[PDB]
Amino acid sequence: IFCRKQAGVAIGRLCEKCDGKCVICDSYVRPCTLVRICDECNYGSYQGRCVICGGPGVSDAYYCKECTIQEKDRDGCPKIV
Amino acid sequence: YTIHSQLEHLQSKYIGTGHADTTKWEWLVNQHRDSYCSYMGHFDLLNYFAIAENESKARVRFNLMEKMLQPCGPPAD
Amino acid sequence: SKKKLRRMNRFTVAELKQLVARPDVVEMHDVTAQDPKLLVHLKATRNSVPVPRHWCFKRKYLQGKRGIEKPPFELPDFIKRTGIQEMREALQEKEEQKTMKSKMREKVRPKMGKIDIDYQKLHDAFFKWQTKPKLTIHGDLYYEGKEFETRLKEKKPGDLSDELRISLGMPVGPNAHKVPPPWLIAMQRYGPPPSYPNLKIPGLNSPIPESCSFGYHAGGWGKPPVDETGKPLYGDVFGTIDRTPWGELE
Amino acid sequence: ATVYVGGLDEKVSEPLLWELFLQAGPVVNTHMPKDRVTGQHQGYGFVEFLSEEDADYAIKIMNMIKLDVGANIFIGNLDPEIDEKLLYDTFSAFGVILQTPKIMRDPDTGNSKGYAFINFASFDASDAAIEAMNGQYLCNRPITVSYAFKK
Amino acid sequence: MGKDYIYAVTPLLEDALMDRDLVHRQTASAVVQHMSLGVYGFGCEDSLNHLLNYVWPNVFETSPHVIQAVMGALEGLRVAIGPCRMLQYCLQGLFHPARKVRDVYWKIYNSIYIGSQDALIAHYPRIYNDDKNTYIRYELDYIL
Amino acid sequence: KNLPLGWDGKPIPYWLYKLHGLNINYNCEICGNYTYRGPKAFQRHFAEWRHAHGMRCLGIPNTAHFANVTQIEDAVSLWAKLKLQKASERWQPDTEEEYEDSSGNVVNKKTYEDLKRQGLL
Amino acid sequence: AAFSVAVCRFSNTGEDWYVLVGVAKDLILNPRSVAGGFVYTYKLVNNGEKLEFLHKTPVEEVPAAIAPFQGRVLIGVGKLLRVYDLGKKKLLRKCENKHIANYISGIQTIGHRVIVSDVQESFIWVRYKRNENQLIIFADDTYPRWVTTASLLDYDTVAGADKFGNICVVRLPPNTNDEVDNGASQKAEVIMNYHVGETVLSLQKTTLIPGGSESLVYTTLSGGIGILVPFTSHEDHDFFQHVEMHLRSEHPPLCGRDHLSFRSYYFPVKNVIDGDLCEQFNSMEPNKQKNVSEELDRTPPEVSKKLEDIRTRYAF
Amino acid sequence: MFLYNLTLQRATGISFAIHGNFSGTKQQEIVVSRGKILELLRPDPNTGKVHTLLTVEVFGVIRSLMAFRLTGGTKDYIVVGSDSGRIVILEYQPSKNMFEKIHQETFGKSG
Ligand SMILES: [Zn+2]
Ligand SMILES: [Zn+2]
Ligand SMILES: [Zn+2]
Repeated sequence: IFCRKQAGVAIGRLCEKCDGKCVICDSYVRPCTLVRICDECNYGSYQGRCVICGGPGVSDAYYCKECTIQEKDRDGCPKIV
Repeated sequence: YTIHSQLEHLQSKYIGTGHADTTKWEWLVNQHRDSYCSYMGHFDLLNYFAIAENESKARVRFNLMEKMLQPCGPPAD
Repeated sequence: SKKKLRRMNRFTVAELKQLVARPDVVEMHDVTAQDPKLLVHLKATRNSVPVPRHWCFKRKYLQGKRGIEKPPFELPDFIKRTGIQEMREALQEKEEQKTMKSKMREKVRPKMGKIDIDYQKLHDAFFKWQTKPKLTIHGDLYYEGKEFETRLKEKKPGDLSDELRISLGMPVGPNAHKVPPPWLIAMQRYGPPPSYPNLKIPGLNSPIPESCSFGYHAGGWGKPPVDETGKPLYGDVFGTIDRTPWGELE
Repeated sequence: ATVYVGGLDEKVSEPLLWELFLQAGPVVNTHMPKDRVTGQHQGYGFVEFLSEEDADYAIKIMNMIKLDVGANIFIGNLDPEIDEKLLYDTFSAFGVILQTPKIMRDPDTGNSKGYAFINFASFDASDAAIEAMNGQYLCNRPITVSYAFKK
Repeated sequence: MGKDYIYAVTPLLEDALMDRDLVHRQTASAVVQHMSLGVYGFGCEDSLNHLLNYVWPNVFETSPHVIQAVMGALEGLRVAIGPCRMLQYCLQGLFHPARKVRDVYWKIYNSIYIGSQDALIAHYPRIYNDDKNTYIRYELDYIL
Repeated sequence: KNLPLGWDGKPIPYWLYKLHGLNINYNCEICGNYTYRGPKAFQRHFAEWRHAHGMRCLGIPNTAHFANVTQIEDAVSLWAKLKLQKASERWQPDTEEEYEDSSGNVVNKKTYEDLKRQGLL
Repeated sequence: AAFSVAVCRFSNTGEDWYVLVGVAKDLILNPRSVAGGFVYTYKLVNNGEKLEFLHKTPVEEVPAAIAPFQGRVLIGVGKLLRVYDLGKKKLLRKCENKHIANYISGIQTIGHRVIVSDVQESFIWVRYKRNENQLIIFADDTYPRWVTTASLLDYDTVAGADKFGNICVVRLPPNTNDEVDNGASQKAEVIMNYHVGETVLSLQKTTLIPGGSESLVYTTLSGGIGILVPFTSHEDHDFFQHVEMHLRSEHPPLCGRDHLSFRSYYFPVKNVIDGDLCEQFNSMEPNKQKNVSEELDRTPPEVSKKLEDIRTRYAF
Repeated sequence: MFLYNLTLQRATGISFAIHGNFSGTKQQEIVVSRGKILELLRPDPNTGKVHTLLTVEVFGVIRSLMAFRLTGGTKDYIVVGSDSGRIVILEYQPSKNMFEKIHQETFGKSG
């Protein structure tokens, strides 16, 4: 399930369990570009969380270079809410 | 099927997609509109047409955007 | 019933075949399609690629491959050459003979570096002898049993093989020209094809292949088949620029 | 159209069979639908050349292509220019060959004087083959075949 | 740096795309996906064409993992091989009698369309105009 | 019970018979009003012999273009327009390849050689 | 409306040149419709310093292309590819071929081959067998390409422009059964694919500066002029290959785009390096100039000189 | 074949233009767009000769070009809408003679 309400300028973050993988491609490598999320899945208790685990925002969700070659990173906040 | 809520949201997201029942009319008219939006966007096919007919870029894009409304005949039934 | 009135719109396959501009396409179920004029124009477009066979079938994709026995995959030459396969066969036989106790004994006291295979053998295979396999161009979907027939559509007569020559009685090599095969003999005797014929036999309906020999023993060309007035059986059984590429690497 | 591939060779593959079918004319079908047990060639096959005269002349051409109660036949005026497998296949059109054609050639040289004897399957087989090739067209010296003598 | 071993590996993937099992074809399809995204732009498109021939038949499938890896292989293969080739694979089954085949082809063409909807403008066929509509694009065949 | 044969020559059981749908018969007029049970059977028949013969004697080759056209008047009108198109797209030098005489006026290849070799040109 | 021109001397006559002009009649453009074509021959007199009219043969269509070919002229008139020889009442047709898909906007012909180039499908290789006097197809392309002009690079290779931006080079496979008798028999392959960026309206195989190696000049529709230049050594090739493979990654375009995808807009790139991205190393920044030239482990001198000199030996 | 692509003469035709004080002064600069090119000229008032200061590649299509001034600042930013799914914000550095990317916002797909 996806948020997909369109993108913004607020970076996303990763818990430490979820540390390292891309958001969708589920890679572990060659991350190129930073993730951005929507205000609605940006506010409040959802500030600085794990887009996947829900855990605390510590490490930065990133985008596997394949995902940027196919521009699957131009859709917005992909938060599994 | 919540996948489908999202997927006809996708049909609502991308004007020009299809589904297994889509009609030759919707298909070809959507491709025709897209053709127009790109003749406008790409700065050079505009010169191609401007020069092919003896019109001028304002004339050209005005025609195009008028045609964008019923480009491929009237509707199906 | 409204589907049934559109079903009365559901025209005849001859209706289609006669309407259409390209009739090769028209198939069985084409007609129960909501827009057969489209469907057929599409299927008659250039370069397009038709649906697989097997949407009709009740059996799933290769459950029909189920039955047979199949031989293991065959490596590329340039990888056999580097002699990996024998290393691996040897290690296999070793470790299938060895017993559990000895297995764990080797776990605790390893045979470190039993073998070696040096580099530049590998790096030259992969970077100096790697070569284009056989590929199939746009369109030729693989369907079940397709490999069941190795190759075809060489309707040409001159196409001969060396095992063909050997197991037919004819010669292999530079003599595949000057060797008229045992079928050109009855080509000269009673003819080529009645409605096909567009093939001429070398030494029987074509001229002498390079340095052929006329004579009636084993190893010659015999009587080039001719009429009683002198005109051959067909053709002539006796016999009477700058293609440089512009951008190319040094 | 339909042609009997007789003396159908075991390993002589249907692929090159169809390639010769094409090198003669309309290669439309090459089939030797074999035993349901063996897989190898079953002695008679169907070769369809979709033109009748095509198959006729292709047959005239691909004939002779080199694919104990006395069932041995003497065959003289013999063609010295043959090979073993080709001669065996030609003899076997009317039966099996329980002994390939032993050519009574001189031993001084290795070149024959024109006689042989061949163990076929049946005496009626030697009859039919020796009849169809009595005086008939051998390679260079016309054939002359019949029941064989005993040595 | 797959532009080197793509040739070595193809005859093994074609081997395992001619059936061996569900999981066999699911996995060979994943391999095709990643090869295509690696070899984007280095010209090894004949090899990915060859493997399209073998992957595309699995299009009618049911198992979720299998059809899903197939669809992934076709997005990868879409960037690596271009969207003409794949629109041509997707042409004839858009308007098919059936509905299982209509639906799979419209699923694919949807994903081919979303990404790279703008190339296709030069890849669409020529679809003649009947009586009361206009369907040809005369814009594109002005001479000059 | 009319139950179709198996390899071991027995009835085929009923759910299987229904699957194979033998009940449905196809009137192939080309084949001597032969009529076929089994759909893919029907289809392969179009290249089977009886259809081949039918074609030959119809006066029209067994090329694919008519396969699944089973009525003979349809076949002949189909092959009629097909004939027309083949003759069209043929380039015939007789009517196309055209020759001016010396006199500043033009004819075709045929008429040029005609009056050429019957003593003027 | 005159749309095609060629100067030719038929060999039945001598060195009295004639200009041929295609002149269509009463056209409309967005419907399509025509009245008819006419073939204007002029005798090009005053040693070639004024034309005097000879004849205007009527013909079926807008006669959009004329080509001098082996003592006669090939003419595209819409769907027809007809071979013409000369009279002074009219123009007489010695051959016809009728299989071209839509509309023949180009004819370019080597000593005895023809590369017709229709308006939508492709280049289509056509053969003239003189003794039977036939015009017969043997090899065409596998794509649609709305061509605007093509060029010959050899006996088997043809370069094409395209209305949407692209240039491509298409080559016949090396083994073509030239003489014989979906919709084709055997086809050609594509060996390069480049999205120039603007409509390319004329290619030409040429060398500019004296003794400079050969080249392709392309001249677009927006005031752009350029060249595509071969490589002689996998050392050069691999060099710039890596140069730009890094340049994309660390110095992307300004306007949001990706360079790989912009140059593979319609059909993917194949065997063309972006000299105009490479030549940007100069205007880059010392930090990045370092970083990349150190990946190459050459000095920014080595790179920049190897950049400049490759234009030096081809162009200016 | 293996080819190298070089442009001798840039595209000259003009499609879009804006005028603004793109160097902060009250000497005005003009930013025009060729096809896939952003070129900046400054017209000298003395002779009346326009010097083409900065000619840059952008590898895209400029579909839309509009300058803007912040409420009270002395600079003249550029907003470029091109054929990627992004809006981009540009500025001039005369110190380096180079266009500078302030911000960057994706909103969709390419082409
Ligand atoms: Zn991801
Ligand atoms: Zn949200
Ligand atoms: Zn987490």
